[PDB]
Amino acid sequence: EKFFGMTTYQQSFSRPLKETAHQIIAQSEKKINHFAGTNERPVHQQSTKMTSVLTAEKYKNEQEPKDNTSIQRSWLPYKDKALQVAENNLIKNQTLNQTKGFTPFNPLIT
Amino acid sequence: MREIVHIQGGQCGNQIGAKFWEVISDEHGIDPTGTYHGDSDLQLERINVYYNEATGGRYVPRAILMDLEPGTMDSVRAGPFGQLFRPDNFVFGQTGAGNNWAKGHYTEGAELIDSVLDVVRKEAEGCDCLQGFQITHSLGGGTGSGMGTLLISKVREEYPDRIMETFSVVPSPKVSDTVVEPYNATLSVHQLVENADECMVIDNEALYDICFRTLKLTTPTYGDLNHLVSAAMSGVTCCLRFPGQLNSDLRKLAVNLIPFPRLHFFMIGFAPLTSRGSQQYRALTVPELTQQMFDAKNMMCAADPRHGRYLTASALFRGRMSTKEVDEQMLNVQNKNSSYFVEWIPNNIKSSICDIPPKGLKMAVTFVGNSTAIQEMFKRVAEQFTAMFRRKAFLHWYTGEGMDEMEFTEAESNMNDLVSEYQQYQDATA
Amino acid sequence: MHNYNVDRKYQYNCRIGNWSEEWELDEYKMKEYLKNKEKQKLVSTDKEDRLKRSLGGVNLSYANEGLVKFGYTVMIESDFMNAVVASNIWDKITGTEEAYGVTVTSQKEPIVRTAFQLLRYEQDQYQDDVIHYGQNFKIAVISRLSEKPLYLTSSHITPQKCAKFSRKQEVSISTNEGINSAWCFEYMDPKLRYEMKGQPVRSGEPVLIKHIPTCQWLATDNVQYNNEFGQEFEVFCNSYQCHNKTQNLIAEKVGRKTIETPMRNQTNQNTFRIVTALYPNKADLLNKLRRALINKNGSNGLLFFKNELLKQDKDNSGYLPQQQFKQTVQCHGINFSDLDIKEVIQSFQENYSELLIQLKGTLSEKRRNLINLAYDVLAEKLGQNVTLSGIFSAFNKIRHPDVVKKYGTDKEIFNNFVLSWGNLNPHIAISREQFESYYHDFSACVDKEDYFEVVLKNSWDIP
Amino acid sequence: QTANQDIGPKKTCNETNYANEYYNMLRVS
Amino acid sequence: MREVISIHVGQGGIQVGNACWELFCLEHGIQPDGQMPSDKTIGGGDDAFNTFFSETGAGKHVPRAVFLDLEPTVIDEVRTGTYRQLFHPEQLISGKEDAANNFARGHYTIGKEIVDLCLDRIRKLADNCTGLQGFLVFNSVGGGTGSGLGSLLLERLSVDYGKKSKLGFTIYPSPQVSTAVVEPYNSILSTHSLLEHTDVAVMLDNEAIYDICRRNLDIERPTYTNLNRLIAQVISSLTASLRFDGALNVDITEFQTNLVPYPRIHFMLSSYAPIISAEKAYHEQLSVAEITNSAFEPANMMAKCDPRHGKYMACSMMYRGDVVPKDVNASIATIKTKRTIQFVDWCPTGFKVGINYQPPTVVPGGDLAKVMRAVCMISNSTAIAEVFSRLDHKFDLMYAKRAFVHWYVGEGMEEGEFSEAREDLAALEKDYEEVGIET
Amino acid sequence: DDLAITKEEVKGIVKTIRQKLIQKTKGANDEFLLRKLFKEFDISNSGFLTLDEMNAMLIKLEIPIQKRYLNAVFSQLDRNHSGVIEFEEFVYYIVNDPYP
Ligand SMILES: Nc1nc2c(ncn2[C@@H]2O[C@H](COP(=O)(O)OP(=O)(O)OP(=O)(O)O)[C@@H](O)[C@H]2O)c(=O)[nH]1
Ligand SMILES: Nc1nc2c(ncn2[C@@H]2O[C@H](COP(=O)(O)OP(=O)(O)O)[C@@H](O)[C@H]2O)c(=O)[nH]1
Ligand SMILES: [Mg+2]
Repeated sequence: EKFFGMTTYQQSFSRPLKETAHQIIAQSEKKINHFAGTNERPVHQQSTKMTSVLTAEKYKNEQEPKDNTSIQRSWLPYKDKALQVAENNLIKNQTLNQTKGFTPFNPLIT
Repeated sequence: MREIVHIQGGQCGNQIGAKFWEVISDEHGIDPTGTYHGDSDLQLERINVYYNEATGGRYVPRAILMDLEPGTMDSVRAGPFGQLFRPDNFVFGQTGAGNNWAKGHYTEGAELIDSVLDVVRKEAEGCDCLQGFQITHSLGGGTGSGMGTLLISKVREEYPDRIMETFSVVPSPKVSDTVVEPYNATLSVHQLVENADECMVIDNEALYDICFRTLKLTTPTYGDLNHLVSAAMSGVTCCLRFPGQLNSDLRKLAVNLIPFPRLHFFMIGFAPLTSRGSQQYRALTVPELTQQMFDAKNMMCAADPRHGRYLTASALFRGRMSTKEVDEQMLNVQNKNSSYFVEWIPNNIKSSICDIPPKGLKMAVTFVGNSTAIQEMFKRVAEQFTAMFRRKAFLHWYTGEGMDEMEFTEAESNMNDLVSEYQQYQDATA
Repeated sequence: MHNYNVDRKYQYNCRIGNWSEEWELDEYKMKEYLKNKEKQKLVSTDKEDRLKRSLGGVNLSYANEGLVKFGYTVMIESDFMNAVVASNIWDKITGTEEAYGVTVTSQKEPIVRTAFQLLRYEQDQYQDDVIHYGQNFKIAVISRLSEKPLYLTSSHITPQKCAKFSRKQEVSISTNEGINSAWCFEYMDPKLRYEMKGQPVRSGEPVLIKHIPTCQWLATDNVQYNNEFGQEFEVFCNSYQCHNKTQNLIAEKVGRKTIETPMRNQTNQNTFRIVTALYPNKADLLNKLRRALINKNGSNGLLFFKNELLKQDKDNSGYLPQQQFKQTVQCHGINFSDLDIKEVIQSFQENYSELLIQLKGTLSEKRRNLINLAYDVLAEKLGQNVTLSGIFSAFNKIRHPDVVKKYGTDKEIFNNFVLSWGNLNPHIAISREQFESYYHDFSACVDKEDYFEVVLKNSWDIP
Repeated sequence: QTANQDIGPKKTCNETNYANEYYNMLRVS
Repeated sequence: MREVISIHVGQGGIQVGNACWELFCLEHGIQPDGQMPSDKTIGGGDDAFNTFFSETGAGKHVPRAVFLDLEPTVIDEVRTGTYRQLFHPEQLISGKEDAANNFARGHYTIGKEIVDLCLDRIRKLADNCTGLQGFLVFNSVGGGTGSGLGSLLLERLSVDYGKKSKLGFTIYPSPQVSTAVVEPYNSILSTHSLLEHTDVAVMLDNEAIYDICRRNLDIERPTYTNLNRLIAQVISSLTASLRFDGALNVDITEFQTNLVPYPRIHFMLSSYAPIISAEKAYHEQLSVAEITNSAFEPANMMAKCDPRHGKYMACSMMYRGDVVPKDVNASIATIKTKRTIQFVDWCPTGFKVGINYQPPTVVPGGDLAKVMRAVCMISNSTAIAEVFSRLDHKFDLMYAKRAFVHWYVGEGMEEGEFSEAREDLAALEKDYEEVGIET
Repeated sequence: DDLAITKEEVKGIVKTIRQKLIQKTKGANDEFLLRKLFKEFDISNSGFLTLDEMNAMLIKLEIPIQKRYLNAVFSQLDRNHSGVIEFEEFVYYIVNDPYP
């Protein structure tokens, strides 16, 4: 003698069952000065999210000799100007971020 | 939200209705007091499907209950759960039917039908989008069989677009309930294939023999038989009233169940069916349900569904369950017994699902049957009509209120036509 | 080759035929009767509560000097019927405003149902409580009958609203607090009605009650009326003035008489008389509270009851104001009748701090072994010190007893698992000993032995 | 008053003859 | 600057869309509640959310989606689901009456009074976008409202925007396992509508997915919920190349000029790999060579039509992850050498490859296990001729005696339409068999 | 004290409540939704209401009244002086109240 009540949509993702007594109160102060609207993007900033800090390849830095790149791009006549300059970029950016503080889940978003 | 209305006449039609609301009331959490006491919040998102609103917080079901004598209806609300029906919705005369169509259709039937039409229109126009009509009445009785057809003809003309279903109890040859059953019964069946859209007979014979071979209760009462039927309807409108995956409204069944205009008779049954003693020891799993649904005896129609082949059928599986096994079981059954299914219409089994099983069970199925075997009763009903009319027995009262021999030949005329026109598809080969 | 339905049949006790199946249904009905009681819904139990609280006797306060003064208790007796007013807090009238019907009772034995209390309705120049002829007085039922104050009032005649049988002015106990509850007294003999005003009311002297909204005398009559309390009649508002017309204007024109002096007799039906007094288990009760609490929160009902209580009190002294305990039970809404609350309060009257223990009860030594054992696993994983933040993170939502069956979503159980733990600050410290009791209650109401043991084993990874 | 003959309104059946013609012609090509 | 517009109509569509959004939702780092958890600032020189999302001014994002259906139960279901606060409140255009599996009811009587609303909504949404790349349409063809609204919307869409491309993902009935009985009728009328207005469409017949789920995933009791994510993943891979860095980019424009020999032959089938659960994954190879080989396995094809009964026209397979490019040539060279896969005489090269760098992301609580190499192979081949062949046969036999004909004619559709529709397939089937002849 | 709430504003705000409830749903409704607020968040089910949640509710319905007005309205809304309301009486004044 029950009714259950778990719809096919429900079992997949979730059910809210929330908004306790004071919960609505808290959100009231949030909208006090919250104004709905937007400006236009400042342009020259919309662009694809970069993946690797090198050109035409993904900078996979690891111990493994088959995925070092560095251990893989020394066959040239000399010390390839590309990997070394790329590395310092990752290090220097971290220090500058620490000066400001971003921790954007990775140095890439910065 | 595609609400519908219920119109039932005659005590037989009255009895079925009484159980239906109570069972329907429980599923949507309506107590005899009517104050909502549900647990989950899914029990109100479609309360409008079968209930209106009122001041004070009480839900008044939308039903039309009326009969040609006061005694029966004085009892329907006499017991519990009867207080829900609004008094304004009751209409009752003071004459009586007496198991004759003439009195309840032309002389007395006509003199009171006007009031009923007034009541129905008020509610019917109330909804936002009418979704259909469902009528419970008895073709072997006086008030029901006769009054129902006249109301059915009257309503359909005014609303040529909506759909209509029918639940009637054709009389069984083995056990009798009235001697004038053949006359009024046959004269009534001819008046459905012309106006009504869907017909799904129910046989009291199957009710008795089902109770004693599967349920195994010695003393069964009329309470037991009604409960089974009440569930039968409860599954038809299940998808229309709850969420799910593949919803199928009342109309959706028609386009998939009726292949030709004059072939809209169905037979229904309920599964699973298990007695108290066997309450627990069986495995409520998909394979068990599929086998007993098509069983020879589990069906509720006096006809044997293995004496011909099926044209089309659909299943309304209720309650959470896997989808893959549902299709495969349907696929397997359509194969292992091909000879029992018509050949020129491929994939002749429908599927449908809902996300809420009935209270008190984990899996539920409501089958709909459009079988060539349905003609077997018509031979039994028609054949008796011939001999009885041979000697003009009991006829001179039928002619007593303007009812004349013209249509008696005509009315029986179509019944033979329907039976023969129903059989030629059995032997039809592409 | 067993053949059923064998003509003449015995009872299920015998084994003649078809006994395998029908035997159960006798058990099933016995099986079902067990569940009906489990929730307090059997028509047997409530009826007594209807009968008990209604049939409780009352004591009438004596009358000093036969003078009716506000505060005493009087029995309203119908002179024509030789009966008294009766109240029913069960039968309900139909309207937007909730109200109760009233009737007269033949039996003259004072009881709670028939106790009416008088008070001062509106301020007046009068100082002393000596009631005055033609002044406003209001009638209210005893507090014991209903928690909310109850009053009797009426309204003018309408086709929509009419007396159930009398067809006259209708009267019902309601919650109105304005004009409709006012009343005043009139003399019987018309010779002294107008001179009446200014004389003390004498207890037991015949009194006529008039209704300010309509100036319609309340009176009883002889008509059928049926309800649970045996047989009684109806009480309506209507003034039975004599039919014969009395010429006002012609007398009015010459000026012989005045409007104030009445000029028509009244039959005996309007008579009424005020009457004064003739002369000047704990073991079972605690069961209901735990049982009633069970439905509203299932297995974990008890904690929240304690959880709810901790909010009202502040000082932790455990002595909360006795009245202030009454609402808390109401604020949780279990089907626990007001009639039952006072028994608990009077039983321990000097007390929840002592009260809580008795609900905990005594556990079987088997259960304690598993409760303490679980903590051993947690301490090893969490190390020397245990912090609440460890517990919540330690909780394993995935399996649970109800997640597997899909009764509820993990976010449900995970949040629910949290509230019962009270209002402790997250950075407090709790030892294993305290952890012992916290799960003692959980087993307090989870009767099923198997289910309770299921909670511990899977929940905390205890092997 | 009996109407069950199905040995053959005739306008539709003639169309079915035309309908099949194109599909054969497409099939032939 | 570059954005795509989503179109969904039909229980098969409305729900599949209900899934395809979660996969995107989790990948880009926006939680279901609608607020990104900050910690992603610092000039954010990557508009990774534009390809599917649009800025609301401060915080949340409103996805470019239009939800349509003639029934309230499904559409309003999402209104109070876990995604209540994400979709625009008024963007869920919902009807009032069920289609009832009568295509005529969905294309000439009821759909008209709401289609205007649909085209209205598409107008306002599009204006905000500046570089609209094209359209994505998911619809259920073997249903009443699905085909009706889809065919009708497709018609009106072409008459307003023109050269803008549109990719259609239809779900036709399975060979032997299907629900609807009148489905062969209503679906047949669909081909006429979408044969001359949609450039690219992918067969995704249901029956195949069950086999793929059972054969590899080792799950014997699937439900519709688990079927979708496999379909949803294909969307995730197909549209990734726009919104991620890559060594060899692939744009949506390189399908209307890269995988369809002629304007008429524009039907192709899909597939996916690897398909491994969370238990059996780590103990396999999953190298570049292995992943490709399973791609052409016949039984794994998402369409229940053995590709071994025909030739191949052109297949574009997109790589996402960390595939070493020179490994890509390793697989293709061997595949051409084998004999069981045969190509038509006139097409020397029929593969156009791409390489992404963002790994596939697995929705929590699912079946697919975390991996590091994957491929989404699509193929337009003469094999698909069987699927049209099979559906037609089921059609003509039942139409012989006008089964179920009344429900359609009585609603306004001309009785002669069926004559032409079957003529539509006849030409299309005739067209296919002609191309396969060697020159 | 800065000031005492005048009877007008208590009347004025109460005006902003009653009228707007009609705004949602249909005319006959706004009372079933009224029982929704209690029903759609309460473990108690006692039908009793607390001052805070009365603030929480009326904050919900786009009437950003303040705390001080709440104390005056709640004080006048209940007469027993206990600051607790039962929903048989509360709704009765909200809608089926012939005078303002
Ligand atoms: N694989 C898969 N197929 C689905 C799903 N939902 C519906 N379908 C397909 O849709 C067909 C029937 O149409 P539906 O999608 O149910 O609904 P419809 O086509 O819009 O027609 P209506 O239901 O009247 O609105 C079925 O044969 C299924 O094959 C789903 O969730 N998964
Ligand atoms: N199985 C079953 N049949 C019923 C029930 N109530 C009535 N009937 C049928 O109703 C028939 C008698 O109806 P009748 O009085 O002639 O209808 P009327 O002529 O319209 O008044 C009988 O044949 C019964 O079979 C019931 O509860 N169960
Ligand atoms: Mg649909």
